[PDB]
Amino acid sequence: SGFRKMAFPSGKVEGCMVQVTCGTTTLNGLWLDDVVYCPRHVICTSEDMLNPNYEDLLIRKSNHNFLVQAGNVQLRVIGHSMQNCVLKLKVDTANPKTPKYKFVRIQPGQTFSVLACYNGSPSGVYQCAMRPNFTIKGSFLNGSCGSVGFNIDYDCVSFCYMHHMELPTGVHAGTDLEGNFYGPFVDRQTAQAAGTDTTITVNVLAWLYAAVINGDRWFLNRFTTTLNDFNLVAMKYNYEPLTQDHVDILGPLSAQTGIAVLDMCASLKELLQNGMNGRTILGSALLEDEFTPFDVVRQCSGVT
Amino acid sequence: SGFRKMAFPSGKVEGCMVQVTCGTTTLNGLWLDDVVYCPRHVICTSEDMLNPNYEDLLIRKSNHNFLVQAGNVQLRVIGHSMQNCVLKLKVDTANPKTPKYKFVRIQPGQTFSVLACYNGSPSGVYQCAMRPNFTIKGSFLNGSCGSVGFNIDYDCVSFCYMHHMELPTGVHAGTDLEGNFYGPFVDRQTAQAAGTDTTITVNVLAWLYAAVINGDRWFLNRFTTTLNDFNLVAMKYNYEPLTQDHVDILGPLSAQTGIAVLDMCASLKELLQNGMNGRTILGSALLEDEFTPFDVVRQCSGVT
Ligand SMILES: COc1ccccc1OCCNC(=O)c1cc(=O)[nH]c2cc(F)ccc12
Ligand SMILES: COc1ccccc1OCCNC(=O)c1cc(=O)[nH]c2cc(F)ccc12
Repeated sequence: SGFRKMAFPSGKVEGCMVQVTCGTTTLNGLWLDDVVYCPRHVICTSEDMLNPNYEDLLIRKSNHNFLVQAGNVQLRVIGHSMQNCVLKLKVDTANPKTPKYKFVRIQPGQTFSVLACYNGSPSGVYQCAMRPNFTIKGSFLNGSCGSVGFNIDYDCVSFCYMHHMELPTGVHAGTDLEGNFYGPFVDRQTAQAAGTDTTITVNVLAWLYAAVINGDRWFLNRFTTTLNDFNLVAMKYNYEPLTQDHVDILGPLSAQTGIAVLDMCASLKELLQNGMNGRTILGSALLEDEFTPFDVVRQCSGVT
Repeated sequence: SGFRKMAFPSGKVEGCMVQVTCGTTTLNGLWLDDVVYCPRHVICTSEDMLNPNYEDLLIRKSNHNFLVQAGNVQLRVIGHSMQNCVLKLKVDTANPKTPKYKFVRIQPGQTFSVLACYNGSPSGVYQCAMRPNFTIKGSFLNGSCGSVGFNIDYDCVSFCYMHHMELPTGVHAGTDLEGNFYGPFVDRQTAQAAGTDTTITVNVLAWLYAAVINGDRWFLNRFTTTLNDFNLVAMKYNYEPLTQDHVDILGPLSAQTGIAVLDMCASLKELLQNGMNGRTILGSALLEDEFTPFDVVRQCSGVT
């Protein structure tokens, strides 16, 4: 029993973190096989970040300008290339600690663990969600760039995120491991609109199921609703519209608790309309949306 | 910017987790040097747990009865001993992955990361606090016993907790690494009163400083208070009394923000008396007490 914002064990990712320096800028890199991946803004200076011409800045750089250090050992750089907003530095040694891995592009609403790093050294690990507007509400300071987001299935690490920047609004933006930004963001020091965010409805419902499994059931009511009625409430409260695909993913949790998905929607509807009345659910005084149905089943079953 | 319930990177601890089986019971063990530490209830059967006579149960066991497996390799057990509520199984091989480590007994109110494990395999990592009543509000299922709590300073892992049980109330109890339980708990399947818990006042104030550092400042007011006045409010709301030692630990955060400790106490006083009025602080709709002043400075400075 109990429910926590649990991150994946970061061990397999820690063994991949390196420091990358180019000129005066130092950030984090990800060493997998004989390649080191890092944000391309490592080649910029303060005067450049306002509107950098990355093709031009990279042309002034040579392999010997990218200093890559894995703990205390120096890696020899034998190739460099820019793919989208990431740099790929080919090194002469394959990382002996490379786990089985995949590069995946996550969907908005999905979750992942972040291993915050500074100067190539892991500082901490936390779980978060990719917001519907493609931002992440992370915890990152100066030098955190290049820290990565990932999920772990059995022995395989799926890397889904690399950290690039903090928007003026204090929210975070980054890319997949092929250097494509999530959302409309560009790696430039400019005002960037993160559009309207919404609450991840399927995750809130999954968390309500987790609450019931753990004994918090005060919010369960005598009502039911329909997808149409519920979605009118979802619209009013800036919640993502619930689809039959979301109901289908909630199937196993509906089966485990015996609470029909639409009945749980009616509990959520009453909580949106009346609030919590000073009560809590799983130690929270608000509706939590950072746990997917998969996360709930994983935590409630003990998948290692 | 941003503030997250950040756990330490679990890598150094993952390399220590093993599976320990005795008879029909399997749980987790901690392999450090040539010793494996695990909860002594691994030697019990269902009929025993109601009131086990551990001295007697252990006498029926021999070294060859404790099956210890580190991933896929079997460890040879050459000695066994019970120290308080832990068993120490001496093995013939020192763990090659043993990090620099200490065994520490944490104080109530302090925090640590937990690496939840099942069958000797890490499933997830989360940060938590040792409650003032010596329980932890963890996330643990069947087979989680032997999972450990720890803090990391530089390259040194300080182990402070080993998981033993879930009380009928759904809260968690365990020992230090010398097998002494935190609190009045015994490793018996019986009703056990976890006394009155309180909110960790110094941690709430530390979290209010973290909020100010990150831009959430709506709760700052034109008032001040005294330790005496504040403690009358703390008493009424089941908060730990604030002492000059707590004020002293908040010194650096008071210096960084320029907000006097007693002025922050007056903000906390108004929040206790008026509530949040439907607002949030650092994404929370309640007063968070799982971040120490040390945690706040660490996260806000980037200590790796
Ligand atoms: C506006 O800056 C950039 C824009 C596009 C691309 C790159 C940009 O910065 C590169 C450096 N960034 C960091 O090291 C950084 C990341 C972060 O998430 N939080 C921070 C908090 C701080 F107080 C200071 C810095 C950071
Ligand atoms: C009452 O049990 C004991 C009492 C004293 C000592 C040991 C006791 O149990 C030993 C086994 N315990 C677990 O594996 C366990 C731990 C936990 O934190 N959550 C759980 C949730 C479950 F649904 C089932 C089991 C657990």
